[PDB]
Amino acid sequence: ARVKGGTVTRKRRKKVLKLAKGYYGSKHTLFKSAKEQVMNSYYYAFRDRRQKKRDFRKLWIARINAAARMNGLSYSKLMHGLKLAEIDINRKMLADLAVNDAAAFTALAEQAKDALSK
Amino acid sequence: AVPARRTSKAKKAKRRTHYKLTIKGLNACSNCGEMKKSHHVCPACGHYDGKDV
Amino acid sequence: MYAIIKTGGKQVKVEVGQAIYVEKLNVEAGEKVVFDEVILVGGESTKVGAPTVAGATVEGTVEKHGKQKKVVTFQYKPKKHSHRKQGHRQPYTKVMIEAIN
Amino acid sequence: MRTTYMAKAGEVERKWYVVDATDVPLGRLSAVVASVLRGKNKPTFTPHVDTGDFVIVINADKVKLTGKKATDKIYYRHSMYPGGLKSVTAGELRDKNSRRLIETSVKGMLPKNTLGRKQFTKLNVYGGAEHPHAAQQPEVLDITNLI
Amino acid sequence: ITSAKATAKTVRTSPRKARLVIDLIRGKSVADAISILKFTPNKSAGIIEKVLMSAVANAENNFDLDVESLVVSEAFVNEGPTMKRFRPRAKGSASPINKRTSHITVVVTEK
Amino acid sequence: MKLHELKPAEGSRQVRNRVGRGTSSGNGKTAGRGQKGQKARSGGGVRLG
RNA sequence: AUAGUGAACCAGUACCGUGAGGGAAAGGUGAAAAGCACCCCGGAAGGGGAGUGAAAUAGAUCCUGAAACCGUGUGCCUACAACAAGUCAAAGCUCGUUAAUGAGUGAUGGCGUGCCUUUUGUAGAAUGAACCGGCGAGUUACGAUUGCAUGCGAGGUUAAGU
RNA sequence: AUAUCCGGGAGUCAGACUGCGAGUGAUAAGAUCCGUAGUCGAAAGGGAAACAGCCCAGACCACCAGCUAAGGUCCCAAAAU
RNA sequence: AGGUGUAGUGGUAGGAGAGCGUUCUAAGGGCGUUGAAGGUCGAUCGUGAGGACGGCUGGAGCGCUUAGAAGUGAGAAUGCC
Ligand SMILES: [K+]
Ligand SMILES: [K+]
Ligand SMILES: [K+]
Ligand SMILES: [K+]
Ligand SMILES: [K+]
Ligand SMILES: [K+]
Ligand SMILES: [K+]
Ligand SMILES: [K+]
Ligand SMILES: [K+]
Ligand SMILES: [K+]
Ligand SMILES: [Mg+2]
Ligand SMILES: [Mg+2]
Ligand SMILES: [Mg+2]
Ligand SMILES: [Mg+2]
Ligand SMILES: [Mg+2]
Ligand SMILES: [Mg+2]
Ligand SMILES: [Mg+2]
Ligand SMILES: [Mg+2]
Ligand SMILES: [Mg+2]
Ligand SMILES: [Mg+2]
Ligand SMILES: [Mg+2]
Ligand SMILES: [Mg+2]
Ligand SMILES: [Mg+2]
Ligand SMILES: [Mg+2]
Ligand SMILES: [Mg+2]
Ligand SMILES: [Mg+2]
Ligand SMILES: [Mg+2]
Ligand SMILES: [Mg+2]
Ligand SMILES: [Mg+2]
Ligand SMILES: [Mg+2]
Ligand SMILES: [Mg+2]
Ligand SMILES: [Mg+2]
Ligand SMILES: [Mg+2]
Ligand SMILES: [Mg+2]
Ligand SMILES: [Mg+2]
Ligand SMILES: [Mg+2]
Ligand SMILES: [Mg+2]
Ligand SMILES: [Mg+2]
Ligand SMILES: [Mg+2]
Ligand SMILES: [Zn+2]
Repeated sequence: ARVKGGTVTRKRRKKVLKLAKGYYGSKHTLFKSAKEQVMNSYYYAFRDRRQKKRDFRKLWIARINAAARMNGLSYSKLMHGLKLAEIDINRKMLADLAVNDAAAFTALAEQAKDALSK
Repeated sequence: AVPARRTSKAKKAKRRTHYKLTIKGLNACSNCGEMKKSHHVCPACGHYDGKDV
Repeated sequence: MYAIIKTGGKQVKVEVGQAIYVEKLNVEAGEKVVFDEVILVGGESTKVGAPTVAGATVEGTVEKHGKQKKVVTFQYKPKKHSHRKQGHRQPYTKVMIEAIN
Repeated sequence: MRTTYMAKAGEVERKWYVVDATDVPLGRLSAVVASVLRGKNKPTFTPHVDTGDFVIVINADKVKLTGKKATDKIYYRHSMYPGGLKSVTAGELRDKNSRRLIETSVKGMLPKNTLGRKQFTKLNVYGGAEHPHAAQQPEVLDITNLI
Repeated sequence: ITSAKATAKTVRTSPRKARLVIDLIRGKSVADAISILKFTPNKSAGIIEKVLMSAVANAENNFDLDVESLVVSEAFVNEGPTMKRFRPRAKGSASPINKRTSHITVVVTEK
Repeated sequence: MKLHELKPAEGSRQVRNRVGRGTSSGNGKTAGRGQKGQKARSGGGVRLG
């Protein structure tokens, strides 16, 4: 028999337009522009789920570096000293101690400095 | 010379910022009280400067 | 008082009465869970593990198993008439911390 | 757990520091000053928020220029008119506009965006030993071991 | 019970130019609006004024509202249907002409 | 058997392959013909032998 | 009803062409007109009431009424900023859901040159698309051949026709 | 842990650069033509400021976890002023 | 039926496999003026095509299961209207 276009076409395009809500001007309005930008958004979103892991480790290291220097030590020497002392605390936890519990961070720094001397 | 790109809704709206009317110089007629253009004869009562003209 | 525990290939700060979300634990909902890899105990004083605090444990109860909101992986190459779409919902376990020993 | 700390505008207190430029190479002074302005010295550093301190630089006239930089380091600027390239030597800047010399050096070392331009305003440079900012109660920043 | 409306549909005027006049009266008291429209020379003023006066007549005659407190609470111009015409141009070709129409609504409220 | 529960023997019937119905089918766009040349053309191709 | 005849409708008509000839568009109120008496603003058009009706935001351009496009209201943001415009991180503000480690907006920060075609290589200063909607491209018949499947098996099978 | 062989189905017959070995050229060319290896093509990621073909390395996915490669560690900008 | 272990899972042309959705047919089993399809909105589900469930709109038809047949899927043709 004859199968006319029906409603499938509209349904499919409406899904893309919903993904494009909040985009500027025609990019949330017109299907072709919206689909092109949703594709680019997907490309960015996948790439950025990898990049966010890089960015946060970059943030923690910088914060640990600032706290390390306040304890008479560079970031690189502190991580060497913690490794020598068998401390497995990760950079997310160290950065959190650097900001929220400075006394605990100082206790870790002292253990690292002790391990470096030995 | 022809438009290279169609003008967006936002850009068209911005251009029309200054495309508007103004209604300046209306004040009450001293004879009848209806609003009138200053320095013009009142179209309602036909007076001006306190006199029928 | 708080502690840092090693769970799900990661480290989570923990306080009694707080709920954490971790990689799926193979323990039923409502059952007791014990973490035996504690690397730091904090609070008034601080205890540092080398790498684990000696004999410290963190006890909790699995409130619920669930799935995180769906994340889509859509791979395409411009001009190569080629795309791939994949959905994903990462399972998690929500654990209420009840005792830091 | 998404529990990493993030600083907010207004919660972090910004301190005031005085840095002495006397006999300090221009770039090494600027590098340490740039880090203070950005907050890189504090554990609360948050890239999308301004958390750095204020810096007063005194004795900018006595900043050090190694080698032949006094006569051979040239600062070009273009007016954007044809043939509008203007030049001045670092040595001439140090003698006449030492604030510009220090400000230009630090400007290059800050991010080129809204936040970096905002952070640059926290820099105050003076040729000589005295500044008008006693009301802020600035404290000396010793940079001998930082350069 | 508190407002009255009037609409003039398919009015042979440009929606864009009608909106220039409509913008002058939005949020104004009926007495101020009438004065503004009377001294506006633009064509849509006369049309809008009749719609406004029709809305005021609706407010008093149909709903027994106090005319003297009426204000223009809403006013807008919507596009009506476009009459399609053609203008013969040079070198044998024709160019389309849009003869546009307007839907003009004025809402007036007791206060 | 029952008319509401018909089942063919396994492997007796297969689904036809429709070309030019999107890229993910593997026969989208060029419909398996590749790029240009005589064999890409409608009715294209040389006689047998 | 862009299908199906070119033509569901006063179509081989309108319209184009000197002529042969080419050749359209255009269906739907409602169960029933019961197609809005009367009143009000207006010269009228058109509205507002009052009525008819189960419903008139079913009022004749009349079922449903998408999108482009145009406008009104406003929760959040925006006048030192160079931005394929998203994405990741994120305060603040405004909201409360298919109740979900919620929704909208978003200062600020990182990263980031559309889609397609065609190319050794294209963000490409190569091609194509103004936008939205609909329509629009491997089919069928007879034969060849291979895989799979079923029946029968040194056998298998009928064609025309009745 | 593939090889052949038999059969169904193709696509391909414009290649590019880089290293190495030659010719042509002026031991010019992002030149041309072979040989040989790689990458691109048809490969995203990191480095080379940007930069298909170079260096490191092959993305089924989730993580606000760890270790490294090339390359790096004064500020932009992660790490030894 | 599942479990364990190891390994593997970039990709154009192109080959293979397995599915989603559309209209119609048959049988079965159902839903509809106590509101079908369609439209619209929503913070919903699945590994994907896609599938539900609510509110509003709408006013008569339409799902589901198994099998069958197809004018069966559009964003590009300086495509046609
Ligand atoms: K007067
Ligand atoms: K083929
Ligand atoms: K209706
Ligand atoms: K708006
Ligand atoms: K951004
Ligand atoms: K050209
Ligand atoms: K070679
Ligand atoms: K390869
Ligand atoms: K619905
Ligand atoms: K088109
Ligand atoms: Mg279609
Ligand atoms: Mg003529
Ligand atoms: Mg078939
Ligand atoms: Mg393919
Ligand atoms: Mg295509
Ligand atoms: Mg082609
Ligand atoms: Mg070719
Ligand atoms: Mg070919
Ligand atoms: Mg027809
Ligand atoms: Mg229709
Ligand atoms: Mg026709
Ligand atoms: Mg309705
Ligand atoms: Mg209608
Ligand atoms: Mg400025
Ligand atoms: Mg501003
Ligand atoms: Mg070329
Ligand atoms: Mg282009
Ligand atoms: Mg251009
Ligand atoms: Mg064009
Ligand atoms: Mg060459
Ligand atoms: Mg090719
Ligand atoms: Mg690459
Ligand atoms: Mg490319
Ligand atoms: Mg650094
Ligand atoms: Mg050194
Ligand atoms: Mg792989
Ligand atoms: Mg149907
Ligand atoms: Mg079709
Ligand atoms: Mg189209
Ligand atoms: Zn007067």
